[PDB]
Amino acid sequence: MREIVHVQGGQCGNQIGAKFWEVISDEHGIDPTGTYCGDSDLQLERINVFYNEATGGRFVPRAILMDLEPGTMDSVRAGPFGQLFRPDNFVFGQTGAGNNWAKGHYTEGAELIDSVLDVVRKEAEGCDCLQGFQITHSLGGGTGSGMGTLLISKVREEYPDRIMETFSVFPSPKVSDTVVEPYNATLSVHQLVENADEVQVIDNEALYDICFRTLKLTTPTYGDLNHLVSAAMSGVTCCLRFPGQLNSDLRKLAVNLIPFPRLHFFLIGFAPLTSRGSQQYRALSVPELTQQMFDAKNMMCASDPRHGRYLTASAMFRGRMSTKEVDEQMLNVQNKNSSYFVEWIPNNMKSSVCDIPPKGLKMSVTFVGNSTAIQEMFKRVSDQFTAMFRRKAFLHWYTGEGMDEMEFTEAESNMNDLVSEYQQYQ
Amino acid sequence: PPTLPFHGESAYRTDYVPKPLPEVAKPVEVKLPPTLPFNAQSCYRSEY
Ligand SMILES: Nc1nc2c(ncn2[C@@H]2O[C@H](COP(=O)(O)OP(=O)(O)O)[C@@H](O)[C@H]2O)c(=O)[nH]1
Repeated sequence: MREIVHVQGGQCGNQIGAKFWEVISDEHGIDPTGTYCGDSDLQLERINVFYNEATGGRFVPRAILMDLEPGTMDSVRAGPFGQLFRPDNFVFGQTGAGNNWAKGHYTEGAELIDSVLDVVRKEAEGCDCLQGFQITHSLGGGTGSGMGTLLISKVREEYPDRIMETFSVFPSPKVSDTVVEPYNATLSVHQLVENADEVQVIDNEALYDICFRTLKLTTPTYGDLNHLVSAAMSGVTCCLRFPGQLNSDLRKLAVNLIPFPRLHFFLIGFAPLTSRGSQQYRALSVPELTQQMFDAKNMMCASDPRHGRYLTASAMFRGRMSTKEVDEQMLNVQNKNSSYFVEWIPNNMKSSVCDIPPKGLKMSVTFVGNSTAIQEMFKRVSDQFTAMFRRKAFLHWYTGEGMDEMEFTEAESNMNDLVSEYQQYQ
Repeated sequence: PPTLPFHGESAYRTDYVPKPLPEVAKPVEVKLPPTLPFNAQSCYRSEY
């Protein structure tokens, strides 16, 4: 059938994918052990999309966890739902790529990545077809973006028709640590535009805005942030995983969102979201779901869509629902809100219906949107980049191992013309 | 003549005395939320 190979890179990718394998396993009725614990054929029939089978059950995830520092993958192993991964599906690595794109992409990553595509290859042609690759990683970090984006080009050149669907945490400039965030992010987006199919910009800062204002979490930890993203990560791969009235794979999303060859930086929002004691007060009809997923507070990327338009949007619904209540809501947002929707494209939204809701919630929505407002941080990280790069900022730790200065100006140039390409349709 | 007694302690032996060790055996016990029952049906099975 259809198959997804999930590769997680770096501390951020390993910890955000570990929660993903916690919420998929809850959805499929799999213990931390790995046995089924229900009675539902629908919960088990489309399991090969994320789990393999080994003799006496033991449904192992198709996970290729990989890092250059042996500090965060062991934390996945010791935690609950962490023994599911194979011991040889853990590409380790000593020393470390300490916040350097080059220490993951030219040296210290090139030696390890040979073993990484081995583990990828056994979990690629171990089946019959392949829908594509889910790649969680981090642009704001060395070992996350370095061998992260390198792997994006390696598995693209090996399989240049599979869907390269990547969840990346972009460095938002306002409140975030580590100073080399402009150099890692700008260099990694250049590799990410001709080698990835669906880059989902999921910032830490806007996730905090979801936690503080929507959920009203008093102390949102990093597990809270990864719980939100793992929910959006389950909602996009739903129709490969569960039946529905109108189905939509990942290749559906790429065709019905991307008008022109690059143009592939989307914004996600997931929303049965409610305040602390507001579960007794919220409705769960489609109109309140639609009014919530279009709220700018419900963006995982702080790249406010009112400061731009919607080039093409998509909403993959879930749960039991009626088709016209989808359709009239998808049409009413176009008729009422017309300024923040582009004109040269008609009917700027697709919809899908999964008939299997998430666990406990009766209805849910994920909203992947190709918006011409992502250039706000394509300017934000570029202004941070050129403020450093003019008067020769941290570069001796980016030059002595092999990059020349021309790769930095070309990475900023590809950033700049992609800003200009989004500003073309505005 | 008398002989005065010797009162003398060097600083290393005055303030680097073998200290009592801190008392540390405190695990962080974590619960697991029970898995919810799977209330979800196919539409084909629901009307047909
Ligand atoms: N979503 C998420 N973001 C994280 C996590 N850990 C760190 N980050 C973010 O990533 C940035 C640092 O990335 P880093 O861990 O150094 O990446 P790496 O070491 O190269 O793999 C920080 O600004 C954090 O906000 C995590 O577990 N989840």
